[PDB]
Amino acid sequence: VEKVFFVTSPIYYVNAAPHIGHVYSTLITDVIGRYHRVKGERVFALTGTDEHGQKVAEAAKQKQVSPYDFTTAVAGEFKKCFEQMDYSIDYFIRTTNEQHKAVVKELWTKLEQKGDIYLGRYEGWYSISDESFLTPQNITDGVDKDGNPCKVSLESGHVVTWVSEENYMFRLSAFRERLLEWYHANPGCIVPEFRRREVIRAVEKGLPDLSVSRARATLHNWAIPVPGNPDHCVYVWLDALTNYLTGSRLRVDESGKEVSLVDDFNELERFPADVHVIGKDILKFHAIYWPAFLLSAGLPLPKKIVAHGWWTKDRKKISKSLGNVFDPVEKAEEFGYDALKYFLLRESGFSDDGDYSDKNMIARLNGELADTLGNLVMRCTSAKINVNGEWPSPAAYTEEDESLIQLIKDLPGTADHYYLIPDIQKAIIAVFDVLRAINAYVTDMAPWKLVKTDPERLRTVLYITLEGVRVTTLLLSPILPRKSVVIFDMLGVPEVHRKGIENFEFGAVPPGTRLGPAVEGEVLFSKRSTE
Ligand code: MET
Repeated sequence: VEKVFFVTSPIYYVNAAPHIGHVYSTLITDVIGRYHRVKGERVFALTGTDEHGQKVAEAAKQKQVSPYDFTTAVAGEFKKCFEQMDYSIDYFIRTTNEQHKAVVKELWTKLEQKGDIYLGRYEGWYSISDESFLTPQNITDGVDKDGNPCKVSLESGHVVTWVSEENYMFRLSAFRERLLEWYHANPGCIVPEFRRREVIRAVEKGLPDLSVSRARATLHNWAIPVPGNPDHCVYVWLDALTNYLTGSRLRVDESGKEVSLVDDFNELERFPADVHVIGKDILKFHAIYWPAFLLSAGLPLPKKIVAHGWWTKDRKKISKSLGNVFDPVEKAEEFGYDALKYFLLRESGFSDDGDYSDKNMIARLNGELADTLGNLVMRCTSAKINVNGEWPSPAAYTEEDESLIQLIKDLPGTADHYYLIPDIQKAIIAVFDVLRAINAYVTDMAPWKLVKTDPERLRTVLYITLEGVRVTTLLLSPILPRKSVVIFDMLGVPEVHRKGIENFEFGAVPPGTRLGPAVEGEVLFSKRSTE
């Protein structure tokens, strides 16, 4: 199936300003998208904002402002932040969009016509802040904003409230067996593996039916009305999840503005998502509810859901009220955009709750980006070493030459598999393992001495080094999109050879290609003061 590769981030609540969690999720989405574009594939990468619900409307009220104005402003803060982060996302969706509402109504009607929605009751706990229904086993005792006894979510720690309401219910219980068939038949469909096992164990135990509407009053009328019943509003999560379907059906103009909603998803060849990127906090919605809605509606299911962990800073929770902030724009202005991206993607795997510190950030910047990558680029482009400023024609390869060539040839296959899991950390580590071997080869060969001693031998060492740098940089370009261009410029790699699987091959750039011009004080990654 040749198709548009469709990758998504969650759409974020607009109750507060964007922070590291949103930036991270969208980064991962962006990297996956970029990698597939460099493979030469059609890509549609989607992100946005989740703007309805009690959470958002009550946040708007605290600030004493209309929900229309509040959501528009905060959505604007998200757009600005992502523009500043220099992502390459194809569309930013908002759930207040009029075409999104039409798609939600359409999906609801499908579910209803399928016979999977009935009028019932929910009587139980609810976390407004997570917009999540909870069983008694998922709450415990805690303290409220006044310091008084209350109940709180075991999963999030936020305050829970008891809801008793006549609600439209989705027959989620009837999808147990089909969901288990889906997990078993596609054992790569949830990453990482231990989260897949978590989902299966939960669904094995049994699923209750799910409330998919609420009384309009309790939502402060900030939601999508239920088709055919104006007293009810659609559950914010059914509304939210549907953004993936809406996005798959929007034709977007050059300005990034939506201009048209197609009737059928096949028209645009995006749906279903190849990868949904999410935080672990919202796994049940994506791995249980969403596929259940899709099965009911007769829509195809996503290929992969990847769920990552939560960041801390200096081994403590990130929080403004606690005095431990982590502003990614600020840190990117301080250490560099590509460098911060690298750190976030290298420091932690999706299994882990990563930790940022300035100490570790500086260590990775100095050790990997500067000492390993940058130093190598300067060596093979130095006029002291590469005296003719060009890709030389290699002479015969020794066994040591060939062991390195083999590593370079194997790298694209290895990195590719890792990018497709996806496991971005392992893709990076694999590339840097090859960079370290190129460095050690260079140190071993001492090309600087070969200038005087054996110019022929130098041609060989230089060519292998240049090509190793080109291939590694190509595979890092989704992670260091700005710096990869600087490197290719320095190497004089023609535009055409900067993407496409043809250029994963060793030897794509011919001997005789000239290096890019030099600039006196130019430095690729400047080391930062250790303190
Ligand atoms: C359909 S993804 C919705 C995610 C939700 N708005 C959140 O921030 O957790």
